[PDB]
Amino acid sequence: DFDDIHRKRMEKDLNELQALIEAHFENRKKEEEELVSLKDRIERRRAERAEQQRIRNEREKERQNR
Amino acid sequence: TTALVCDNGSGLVKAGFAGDDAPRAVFPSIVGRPRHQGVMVGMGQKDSYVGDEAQSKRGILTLKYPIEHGIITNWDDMEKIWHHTFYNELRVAPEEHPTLLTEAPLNPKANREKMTQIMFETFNVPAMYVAIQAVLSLYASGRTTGIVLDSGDGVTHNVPIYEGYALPHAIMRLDLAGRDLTDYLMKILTERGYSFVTTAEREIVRDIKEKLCYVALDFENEMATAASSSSLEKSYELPDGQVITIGNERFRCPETLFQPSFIGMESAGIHETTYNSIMKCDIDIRKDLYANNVLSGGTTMYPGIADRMQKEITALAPSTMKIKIIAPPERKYSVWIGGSILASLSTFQQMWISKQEYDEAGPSIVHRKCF
Amino acid sequence: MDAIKKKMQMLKLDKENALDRAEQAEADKKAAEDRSKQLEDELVSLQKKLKGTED
Amino acid sequence: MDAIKKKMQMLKLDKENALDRAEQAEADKKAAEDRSKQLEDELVSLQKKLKGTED
Ligand SMILES: Nc1ncnc2c1ncn2[C@@H]1O[C@H](COP(=O)(O)OP(=O)(O)O)[C@@H](O)[C@H]1O
Ligand SMILES: [Mg+2]
Repeated sequence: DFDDIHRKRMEKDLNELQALIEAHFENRKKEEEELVSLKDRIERRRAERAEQQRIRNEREKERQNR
Repeated sequence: TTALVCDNGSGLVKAGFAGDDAPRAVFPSIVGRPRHQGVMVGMGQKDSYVGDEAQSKRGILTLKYPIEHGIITNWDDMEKIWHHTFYNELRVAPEEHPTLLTEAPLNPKANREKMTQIMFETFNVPAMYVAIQAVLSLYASGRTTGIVLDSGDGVTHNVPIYEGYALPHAIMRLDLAGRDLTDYLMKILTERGYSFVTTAEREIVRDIKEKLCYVALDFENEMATAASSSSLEKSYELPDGQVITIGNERFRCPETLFQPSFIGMESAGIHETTYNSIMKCDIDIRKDLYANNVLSGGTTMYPGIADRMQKEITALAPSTMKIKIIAPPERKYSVWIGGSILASLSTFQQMWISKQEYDEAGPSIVHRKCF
Repeated sequence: MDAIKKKMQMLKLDKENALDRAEQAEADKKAAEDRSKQLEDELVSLQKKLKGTED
Repeated sequence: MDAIKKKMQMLKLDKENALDRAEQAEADKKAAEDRSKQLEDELVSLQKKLKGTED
């Protein structure tokens, strides 16, 4: 007894810390930069949609104005 | 085959196969019948949602715990909980697995006998064994001595053990536990305007207690500080909005543990029943018990309790002895980890209550040599 | 977050173990030095008794 | 961030302080123990010469 405390504690004392650091690094890398880039891409597409909407609205208002 | 280490508890049922690190399925032990009428046809509405399913439909249920203070008050509901645990959370038929239940100290005999009778007749297990909830928590710490304070959610008990020889005359069982703290918190929240009454809102108050409350190192200084500054007021968002702000209710709810006069209980706090439990022991093993005080159970997870308790005991104890409080990070599942370790032992493999033995002596076999 | 708390807990386990070992060693030093000085006093009394016997 | 750095550094400092204090205490314990052994060894011979003197 009291000799399995080493073999159940020291293991996770380093392996768990290193593995969680690895998980945090990979999750941040996968998540944050890709999300910001994708949001910028969607913003550019949204601006293009806004331009298309403005053009169509203006041309239809020009024709229909009677 | 492998053994099933179930642990009924009172508030959270923890179960899993023997030999692992953590319980496989942990879910509240509540059985809630619906209370309204119900107009949709064919919706597939059941008559009783148990376990973690009734913590999601709790808006239209009346949850009721089947275990009040360690003892079991509603046997049909407890049978339903066990059936759910075996068949849906573990999906292993009990006909092929030994079981290791756990029971608080100083409980009524009839409860234990009915438990074994159910396990042998309804579920028809091969062999079951009942163990005291504190010896397991001592197993999990890897010690062999020490006095363990297992403050669960139903009942707080304090079993001292030396060199493997338990001291039956020094067990101090006190019935203040997490549930009474939930009720007291729900009662002092009314001083700001928030009223929780329904049995469903008791769960919300429990969540508030878990996430916000903490044990003060010194009570009077905290009461004075919270009454002048506002650095303590932490806010919390209800399940529908309308955030609430908890002031000095934060450290007044768990203070009831050290002053049970708050909820009208006469007895002394958990800081003084441990010292009394030690002083009943012999004069030559008091140093070891002082040095190996073990904490377990859910309710001992309050942030800052391992320092308050040490300060209190150091105040009570003689100045020469060293007071050390073992507070492992895996406190909540300490009893179940110990249960897994005990069930995995080879020396223990012949202590099970085999079914043929029960057939020969009846349910009263549990009080006999097979304890 | 998640890993940060566990790393803090490891740093705290090291704290408790190191502090406990330091305190225990300090108590050991106190006890051992008291033993040595009491033995030295016994030696002194023996020297004085030898002196009386010589007289 | 800010909190992680200061807390981690303070805790590592606590561990190092406890360790070095324990090492100093154990060194003094070993030295005192050996000196105590010397005191015992000399005291035995002092007793022997005292016994001869008394005879
Ligand atoms: N993190 C926590 N902080 C404060 N209290 C907690 C925490 N987790 C659980 N509790 C309290 O402990 C109780 C669960 O205790 P538990 O050890 O599951 O009891 P049992 O011995 O019946 O298993 C809950 O009702 C809750 O009030
Ligand atoms: Mg328990």
